[PDB]
Amino acid sequence: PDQSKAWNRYRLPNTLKPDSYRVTLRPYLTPNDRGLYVFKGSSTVRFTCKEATDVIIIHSKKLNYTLSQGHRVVLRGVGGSQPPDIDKTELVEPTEYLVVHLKGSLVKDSQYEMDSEFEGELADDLAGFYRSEYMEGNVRKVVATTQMQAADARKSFPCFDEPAMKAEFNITLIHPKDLTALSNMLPKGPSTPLPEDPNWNVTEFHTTPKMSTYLLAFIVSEFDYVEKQASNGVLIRIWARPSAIAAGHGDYALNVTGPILNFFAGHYDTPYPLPKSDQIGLPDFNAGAMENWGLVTYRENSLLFDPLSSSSSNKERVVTVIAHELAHQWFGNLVTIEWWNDLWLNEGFASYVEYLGADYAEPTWNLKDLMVLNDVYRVMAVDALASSHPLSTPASEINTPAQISELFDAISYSKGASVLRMLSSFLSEDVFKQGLASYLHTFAYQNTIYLNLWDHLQEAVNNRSIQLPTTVRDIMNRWTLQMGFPVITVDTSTGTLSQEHFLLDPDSNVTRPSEFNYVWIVPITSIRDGRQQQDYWLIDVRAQNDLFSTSGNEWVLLNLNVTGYYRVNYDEENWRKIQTQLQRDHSAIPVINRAQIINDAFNLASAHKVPVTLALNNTLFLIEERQYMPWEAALSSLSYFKLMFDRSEVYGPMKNYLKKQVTPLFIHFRNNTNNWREIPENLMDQYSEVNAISTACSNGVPECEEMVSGLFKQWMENPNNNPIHPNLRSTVYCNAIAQGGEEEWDFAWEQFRNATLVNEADKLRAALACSKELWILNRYLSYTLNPDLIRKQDATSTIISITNNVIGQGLVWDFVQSNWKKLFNDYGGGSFSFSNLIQAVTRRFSTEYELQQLEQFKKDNEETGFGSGTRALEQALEKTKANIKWVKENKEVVLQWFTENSK
Amino acid sequence: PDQSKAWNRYRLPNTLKPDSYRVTLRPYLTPNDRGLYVFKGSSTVRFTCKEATDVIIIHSKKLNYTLSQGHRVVLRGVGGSQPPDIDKTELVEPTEYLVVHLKGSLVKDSQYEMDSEFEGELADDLAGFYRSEYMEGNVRKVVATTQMQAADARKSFPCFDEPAMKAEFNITLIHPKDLTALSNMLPKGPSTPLPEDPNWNVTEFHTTPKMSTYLLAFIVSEFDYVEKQASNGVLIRIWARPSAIAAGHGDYALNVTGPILNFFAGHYDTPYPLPKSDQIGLPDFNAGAMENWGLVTYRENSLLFDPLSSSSSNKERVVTVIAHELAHQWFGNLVTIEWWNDLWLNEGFASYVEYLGADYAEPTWNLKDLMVLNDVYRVMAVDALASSHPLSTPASEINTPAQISELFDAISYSKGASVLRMLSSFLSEDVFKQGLASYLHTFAYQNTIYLNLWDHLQEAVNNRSIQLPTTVRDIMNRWTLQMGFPVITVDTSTGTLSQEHFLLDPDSNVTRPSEFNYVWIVPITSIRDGRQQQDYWLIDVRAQNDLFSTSGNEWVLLNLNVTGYYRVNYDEENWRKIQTQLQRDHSAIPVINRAQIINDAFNLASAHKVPVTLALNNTLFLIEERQYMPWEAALSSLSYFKLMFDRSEVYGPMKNYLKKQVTPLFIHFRNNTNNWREIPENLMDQYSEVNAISTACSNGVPECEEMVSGLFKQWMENPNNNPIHPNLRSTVYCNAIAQGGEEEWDFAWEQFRNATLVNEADKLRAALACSKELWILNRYLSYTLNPDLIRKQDATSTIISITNNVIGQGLVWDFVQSNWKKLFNDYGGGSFSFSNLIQAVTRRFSTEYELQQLEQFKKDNEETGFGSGTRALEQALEKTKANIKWVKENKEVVLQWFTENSK
Ligand SMILES: *[C@@H]1O[C@H](CO)[C@@H](O[C@@H]2O[C@H](CO)[C@@H](O[C@@H]3O[C@H](CO)[C@@H](O)[C@H](O)[C@@H]3O)[C@H](O)[C@H]2NC(C)=O)[C@H](O)[C@H]1NC(C)=O
Ligand SMILES: *[C@@H]1O[C@H](CO)[C@@H](O[C@@H]2O[C@H](CO)[C@@H](O[C@@H]3O[C@H](CO)[C@@H](O)[C@H](O)[C@@H]3O)[C@H](O)[C@H]2NC(C)=O)[C@H](O)[C@H]1NC(C)=O
Ligand SMILES: CC(C)C[C@H](NC(=O)[C@@H](O)[C@H](N)Cc1ccccc1)C(=O)O
Ligand SMILES: CC(C)C[C@H](NC(=O)[C@@H](O)[C@H](N)Cc1ccccc1)C(=O)O
Ligand SMILES: *[C@@H]1O[C@H](CO)[C@@H](O)[C@H](O)[C@H]1NC(C)=O
Ligand SMILES: *[C@@H]1O[C@H](CO)[C@@H](O)[C@H](O)[C@H]1NC(C)=O
Ligand SMILES: *[C@@H]1O[C@H](CO)[C@@H](O)[C@H](O)[C@H]1NC(C)=O
Ligand SMILES: *[C@@H]1O[C@H](CO)[C@@H](O)[C@H](O)[C@H]1NC(C)=O
Ligand SMILES: *[C@@H]1O[C@H](CO)[C@@H](O)[C@H](O)[C@H]1NC(C)=O
Ligand SMILES: *[C@@H]1O[C@H](CO)[C@@H](O)[C@H](O)[C@H]1NC(C)=O
Ligand SMILES: *[C@@H]1O[C@H](CO)[C@@H](O)[C@H](O)[C@H]1NC(C)=O
Ligand SMILES: *[C@@H]1O[C@H](CO)[C@@H](O)[C@H](O)[C@H]1NC(C)=O
Ligand SMILES: [Zn+2]
Ligand SMILES: [Zn+2]
Repeated sequence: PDQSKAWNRYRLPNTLKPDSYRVTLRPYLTPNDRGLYVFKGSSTVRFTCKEATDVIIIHSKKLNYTLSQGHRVVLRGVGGSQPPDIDKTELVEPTEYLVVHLKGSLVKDSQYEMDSEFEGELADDLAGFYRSEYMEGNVRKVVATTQMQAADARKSFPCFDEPAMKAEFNITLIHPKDLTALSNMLPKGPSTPLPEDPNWNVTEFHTTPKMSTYLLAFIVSEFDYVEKQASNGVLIRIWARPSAIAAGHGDYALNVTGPILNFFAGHYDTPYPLPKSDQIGLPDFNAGAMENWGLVTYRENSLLFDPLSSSSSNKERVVTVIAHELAHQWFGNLVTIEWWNDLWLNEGFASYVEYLGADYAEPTWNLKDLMVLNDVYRVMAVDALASSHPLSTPASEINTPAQISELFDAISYSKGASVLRMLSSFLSEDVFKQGLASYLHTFAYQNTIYLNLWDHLQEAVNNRSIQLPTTVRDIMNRWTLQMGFPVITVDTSTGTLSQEHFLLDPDSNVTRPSEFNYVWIVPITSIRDGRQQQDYWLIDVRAQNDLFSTSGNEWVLLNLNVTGYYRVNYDEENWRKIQTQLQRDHSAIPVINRAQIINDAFNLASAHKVPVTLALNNTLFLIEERQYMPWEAALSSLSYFKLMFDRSEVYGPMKNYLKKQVTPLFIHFRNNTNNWREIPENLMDQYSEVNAISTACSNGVPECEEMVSGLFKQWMENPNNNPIHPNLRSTVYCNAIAQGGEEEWDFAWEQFRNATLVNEADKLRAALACSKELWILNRYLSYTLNPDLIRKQDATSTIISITNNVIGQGLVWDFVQSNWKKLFNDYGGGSFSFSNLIQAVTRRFSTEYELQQLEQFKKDNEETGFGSGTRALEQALEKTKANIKWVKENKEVVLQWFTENSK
Repeated sequence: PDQSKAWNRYRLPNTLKPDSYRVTLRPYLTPNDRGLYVFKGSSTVRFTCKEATDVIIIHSKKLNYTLSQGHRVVLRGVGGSQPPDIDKTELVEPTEYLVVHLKGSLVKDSQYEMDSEFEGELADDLAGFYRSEYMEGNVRKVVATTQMQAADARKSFPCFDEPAMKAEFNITLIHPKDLTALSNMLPKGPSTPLPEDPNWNVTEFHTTPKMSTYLLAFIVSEFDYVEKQASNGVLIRIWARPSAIAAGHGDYALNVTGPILNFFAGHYDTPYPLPKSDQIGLPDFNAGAMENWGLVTYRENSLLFDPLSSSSSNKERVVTVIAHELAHQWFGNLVTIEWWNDLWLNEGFASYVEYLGADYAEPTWNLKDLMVLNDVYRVMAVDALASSHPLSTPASEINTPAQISELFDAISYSKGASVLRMLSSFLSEDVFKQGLASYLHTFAYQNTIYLNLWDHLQEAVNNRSIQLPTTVRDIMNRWTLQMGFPVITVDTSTGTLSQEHFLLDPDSNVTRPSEFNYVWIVPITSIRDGRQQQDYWLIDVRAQNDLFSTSGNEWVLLNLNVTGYYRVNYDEENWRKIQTQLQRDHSAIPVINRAQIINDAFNLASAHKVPVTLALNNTLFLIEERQYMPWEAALSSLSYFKLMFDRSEVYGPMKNYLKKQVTPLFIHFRNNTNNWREIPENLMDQYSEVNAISTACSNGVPECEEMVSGLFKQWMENPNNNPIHPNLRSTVYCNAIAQGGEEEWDFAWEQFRNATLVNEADKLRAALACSKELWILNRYLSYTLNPDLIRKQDATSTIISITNNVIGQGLVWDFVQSNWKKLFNDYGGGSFSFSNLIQAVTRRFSTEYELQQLEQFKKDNEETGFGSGTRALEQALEKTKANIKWVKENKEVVLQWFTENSK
């Protein structure tokens, strides 16, 4: 399309800026004659002309307009302005605009109003204003609900749909008189009967604060709720299907929501300004949750909790997701990104601050620690590629909804959180939260870029007379504007340190230039024989300091508790001292640093910076490790080995090794739990237990295989009296299905179809993918695609579980190659992303044959395009090339190591 | 290359014709300095010039010449002829010629001699003069041995290497004095010491009869033998490695060989003319056996037999292969094909006549009957394709060694045998063998084409005043010169019959024209309610006769005992009467016709001539069938269903159905064998038992799974006291490995590596491919390629066993696509063929995705070419296209049928 025309460009003009809107929406929750569920609406937007223009460009997606006064819209003056007549309108589909061509130009610094009347489908597509469905007995319940993030508000009413186009919104919902209407604000006065039809109520809501379009929510349902006024006076309600509320499954959410909201208000010295915060769980929802201001939406598995059937991991998911959503009330809603390229200002903050909130609510769980695994190490895998991207991408590169959706990724979330964790560490949280309070106060009801944050943190540093090697901006720009992270290499003979950009493939091509030269300013903490030393700042590529020199028996480790976003290598002598320490008394090294030593060495090995046997040697001590984290870090790093080797001669010896390493831990838990009758008191110990069972069974410990098959058989014999503790269900179900046959599978499928608890359905859905029978996986694949059997929101998640199974690899890859066009249409756009699927189906690739298929897949589908999976495909090509070389270099030494160390 | 030059054309000129040869060969059975095993030789060929020519074109492959008198060869006169001087010689590699360019022309009807001195590698390539190796303790034994068929005599000495170039051969072998030299004939006088080195003996053999080059054999070994003069005065010796002979493992061969030789000499009224017939078993051999005149070579599994460890199936293999080889002494050696396009004159005859000989030796086994399964139904699968070929291909189409090798296929062997079985049936064997005696007498020491056979059968018909609807030639040309076979469709309402060319795909393109219009002259036998009717000849496309009309309860079946090479369809009413008969008393229908009803209906269903449920309904009675053959025919037809469905939702219900159908038979055998302590007396009942066990275990009968895993465990606990009867070992080993894990696999691999019995090694080698673990199949694939672990002769056989496993499908197909060039070099030419591998890896293909891979595989390797697998690839493309359509048309009805009938 002609790029010279503004209506063919993806960013809105700067010529017009909205002030406020009124919107009336009326969903029809029964099908029409055509069998369509529809909504009808109207809107008036009041806006200011900032520069003279003869066109109104406004977003509109899948809306049909009712003609009024001869055109798609009516344009009126405000405060005496006299707008031109409308010539014609057009709908421009690629850029998603309604374009109003005028017979003259609007006047600079004048206001106007535009009125529209429209209709859209209330589709089951989880996007915009859409329908969710559930059964209560044999009665079909239909719910009208919304998901605007990022660019779907325009699919519900015409609007200037970019996050810096903030406005007040005056919402009216027209709905069946028996159903409750909900929105961001509370109702304004009473609901009144619709004049034309008293079977409907008209419910107007109070005006919203100035806010972004992507945060609006409109819901019509017959949900029930529980409620409690929080200690800061805000009303909290937890809303869900009536049976869930009556069963008490909203009670845990009610226990934690208000207290976390009040905690954040205190911690950041910034009140929550709205009269209420509703939490609502939807049967059909395409994310964990969404932070709509005043009406936070959740999938059921992230909000509801059944103390008798949900696991401790499920409970942890509920409190952390609630905390993340509530964090956004400050970081996202009150203060909002200027544009999506800086998404981490919303998502990095919510991902970090969620742990502070969850830790407040559950102080005995020690959750803050899990950031090392869930954030730092999660994102370092992709951030070690040449095809990663900076935390803050240049704004001019992010234009289309696909490019926007793509940024909701491990960089924006987990690297955002890691960099904030690092910053808080070197500033102290007291100084950090002081700068944040200032940031929030200054930019309340406005939009920010990354520089605005640094300015306010600088203000706090300057007030506290904190001395840093340079300004906050210059330290943090290194971590924000260029991709990747450094490996810091220590020579303990001389006390020298040096840094370089860590790349998993040495022979990979960094094409994105950095004005920072891939050199960082790095805060370095360290310990010497377990005692913390003075902090150090590495400002250059290399330095020397006696802090890093050792003699005699001494060892040093850098990055205490992995507060910093960097990996560490040492000379081989220091590594040997570390390995000696792990054999002598592993408890002398902080638990997070035991995870670090394992995870760093495996990644260093991939990068050819240490021999692979060094990384494998670092797992030897695990035979007597009882802590969750070091085991989890090892299993996560060895996941790569499984992906590379589970179709090869190396796999037997690998499984033999893991069997040996985990057996004493499995036996410890068997004894300590009084033969699986009890679960450990401590949360991390509960997680350690689950990992010991999972690892024991996956790798062939016979006592584990007997245990899980026995428990599952006992359940089959007593379907309504499940004997398996909730914590153990995922792993018992998966391993019992893997060990069993068609009869176990069919039992679990019927339990899934009949499930009344979402946490229970989820565990079964994953377990069913554990079948070793190809014909069963093929049949299951066909079910994942049938929305009457597996909810559309769960289709790609289940397909990923199938491809993770070694027997499902060929099946799913061939399926994806053969069906890309149709798949892309159904689960690749709108509220959906195919990024996770591309990543999962390709991560085993380690052969030229598979690389050629992947290259051909790219070529064959270049025209369809890959939308929000574009970068995942580039990353898959890079990783596959690295994998071919790594397998060639490592397969013999790894086979020999596992063989020689598993006996 | 320039096609105008005779040395660039594949067929020899007709200008020169050999009379006799002397050849001296000296193998060196220890490596030289270069590490090469070599042979050195000399030859003189005496030949007649038939038309004046200035070039001698003679075959030569991988031979290096020692210059003599200034050139590669010396040309001398005979009987006063005066040959021109040699200008120069060249070796032309594609056509495999030594080309001797002369300074003038040879004279028509004059004789000449050409002398050569040469050297070749005694390679481990199983072709020409090659080396075989075995260990006796820690001593490496090296054997020089030969395989000339079809076009490798030229790889041992220069010769006019085409089968109609018959000559006498005077062989001398120079060999270590301690080793025995063997050839076609007996030694001529004593062995004498080599003058230059008395550590070697020189052994000259008597002149051969006039014979073809592909039948020559030269062997040097320290084998031992057992011997017996046969009743026709011919000396028989069975030669093998000393340990096998001492163990008595040559004894069964000695029991059967002479008696079968004498039987054939009597039956065909034609003496075997040579003084001896040696049978020799080689450790390295690329076929079942080879019929060299006077020195028949065998792989060990086809000649040796251990009564304490070989199965009844193994014993049947030995007698039938010996019988096949001995049949060739008449059909192939005494009388020889003019050219390879008429190969069935050798191979069709040996494949049919083998049963007559084996039945003579083992009259209680009823083997002749197995022709229906092993010949008729084996070949009808490929002969129903548009890409099949006639029994007698036009001679001008068969030129290269690849094209020749390709003809050693189910058409030349099994269709050849089926057509001869049909001919014998309509003539009577008395009249058949009378015409054959005449054929053999007339063409002894000469070469024939298919017309020569008809002429001699006609002579017998005319002598006996047999009346046929036309001449033997005109009846049999229909079965010989066009591909395929008819389906005869009966309308029992009206007594009408009609025929059409049977094509598995209706939408497949027959491109090879037939001067016979794909119309046959068909001898039709029939039964009515079990009573045989008068015979009928269908000479036209349609006819009417009251023989084929029924009324009331009567049924008719055509093709009693399937003597004729045709399929039969009926109107649905007659089919229903047949199905009623099978429910009432299945024994009222001859056993071979129970197999026919099943096999025909399944093939008819594929061809869209009956509904698939009709073919499935024909298997219902199997629940009370105890006979081997109908079960085997059903399992063979349902193999297709397994290939189409074992990666689909249909597979569960299919296995459930087979489980139901086989359980009573399995329980019958469990009881009748006194819990597997005994085996049945009757051979077919022994085979029925094995099939019941195999089918029960494959489809999940729990008593079977427990039985096999129990027996295998008992063996592991007592390795030197195997508790599994030899008949049961293949199926017990495979199913125990499938049910087990790494420990069962490793035990069987060590048993394989340590095997001293070839029959035992073979069963283990197949069983190891039954692992359900992808990593284990991948590791095993790597072993198949290592000649130190699996003998080169067994590499592709083992790869085929892996691809037959559903879990091995993707593995092997991806391997074949990725490694075609190297694979083609190693196992695709010379004595090797890749035809079986192409057929096996592609037979599951039923998707557009797989078709596209196959088409791309063809394109990608068009330049490498596909040699003797060319037609198998064309057939795979045709079948894959048919399979995609068949699965689409049948998957729902088949799923429903198996589901509704398995309960
Ligand atoms: C959404 O609802 C809000 C709140 O009711 C509306 O804001 C109100 O708008 C009216 C009319 O513009 C304001 O009164 C006027 O103020 C202007 C100054 O701009 C003055 O010149 C006029 O004489 C008149 O008094 C009123 O103050 C304002 N209320 C608040 C609390 O801001 C808003 O107009 C609605 N937007 C739409 C598109 O319906
Ligand atoms: C292979 O060995 C055979 C058998 O020893 C050789 O056949 C013999 O060849 C000689 C010499 O040609 C024959 O004698 C001659 O016969 C011709 C008639 O063609 C006559 O004109 C001469 O006066 C002379 O007597 C001899 O009959 C023949 N023996 C037999 C049994 O056929 C043959 O030559 C050898 N071939 C080679 C290439 O060494
Ligand atoms: C627990 C949280 C991860 C839940 C919630 N998640 C999200 O907002 C993302 O998953 C987004 N739903 C991802 C996305 C954006 C645009 C188009 C398609 C998909 C959030 O608050 O960030
Ligand atoms: C029991 C018999 C099948 C044994 C024996 N078989 C054969 O001769 C064939 O298998 C041939 N060995 C096939 C062949 C021919 C040319 C090049 C490569 C392979 C035979 O006598 O026909
Ligand atoms: C919008 O109009 C299109 C084109 O006529 C029609 O197909 C579609 O159903 C309409 N949408 C609704 C919700 O009525
Ligand atoms: C919520 O808190 C109440 C009161 O402390 C407690 O009894 C209940 O167990 C809590 N619910 C959950 C799910 O922890
Ligand atoms: C810094 O101190 C000034 C002067 O007291 C105060 O007004 C401001 O709020 C402080 N800023 C921060 C970020 O603490
Ligand atoms: C791993 O440990 C083994 C055994 O102690 C040792 O021989 C080897 O050197 C270690 N690997 C490295 C890279 O240090
Ligand atoms: C034949 O000559 C070629 C070319 O010199 C040589 O490489 C090969 O080894 C020779 N073959 C034998 C058996 O000596
Ligand atoms: C060969 O025949 C002898 C004598 O009849 C018999 O004892 C022996 O069992 C036979 N060998 C085999 C393997 O059948
Ligand atoms: C046919 O009969 C003639 C005359 O007796 C006889 O010479 C010839 O051998 C016979 N041919 C056949 C094929 O039986
Ligand atoms: C197969 O048998 C079923 C059940 O008797 C019958 O309903 C069906 O018609 C049969 N199929 C055919 C093709 O006759
Ligand atoms: Zn978020
Ligand atoms: Zn043969």
